[PDB]
Amino acid sequence: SRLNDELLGKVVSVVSATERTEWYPALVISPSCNDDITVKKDQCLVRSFIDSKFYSIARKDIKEVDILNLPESELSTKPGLQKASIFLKTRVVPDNWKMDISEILPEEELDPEERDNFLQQLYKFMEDRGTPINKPPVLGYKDLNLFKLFRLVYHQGGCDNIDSGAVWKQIYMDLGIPILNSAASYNVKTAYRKYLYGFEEYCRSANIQFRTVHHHEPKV
Repeated sequence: SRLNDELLGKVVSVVSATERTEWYPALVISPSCNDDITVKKDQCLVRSFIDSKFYSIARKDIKEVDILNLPESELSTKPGLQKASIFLKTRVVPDNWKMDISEILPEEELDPEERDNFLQQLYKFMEDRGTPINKPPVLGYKDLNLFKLFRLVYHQGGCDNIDSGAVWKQIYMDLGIPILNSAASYNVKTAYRKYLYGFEEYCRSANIQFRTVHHHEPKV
């Protein structure tokens, strides 16, 4: 856990639990993204590039703190390791960390592709963590625009930087919900904590960023 902090966001090589000679590539992420797994000292929370699942691992199972300089023969028959190498170099999130946009189910979003990317990653993350999104989330008796909420909270400094119910009330208004009662502030805070806070912690510690939220590519 101080070990977790030292290795945060690294793509690492993990000894397999079922075969002491095999290994798998994994991404070190914040324990704050998963409430259902506990992480002690000299343990790390990782997400597997093989099965997309989360595991708490001890220092003895960290074969390498990186996947650098591996031989071409190693990658030739290891699609998980190819995907992990792409993640390290260019931050392309693997397909198996994404849910199909159809299994989840653009006029206002400036980057509707990035919005879909965001949603596919959030839904797969939520499933793999064990808090899957079964019903379309709702806020103010209307489907919740998850990407927009994420953006609004980011521009306020992230969930943990929000110190006022009045900030949350204005986020609720900035979502375009037309009727505000006295519970609006508490309702959007609670909805954020339920659907997005874990994903915020995960993406930040994973070094995953979205266009039109974290950065801008005007000439793309």
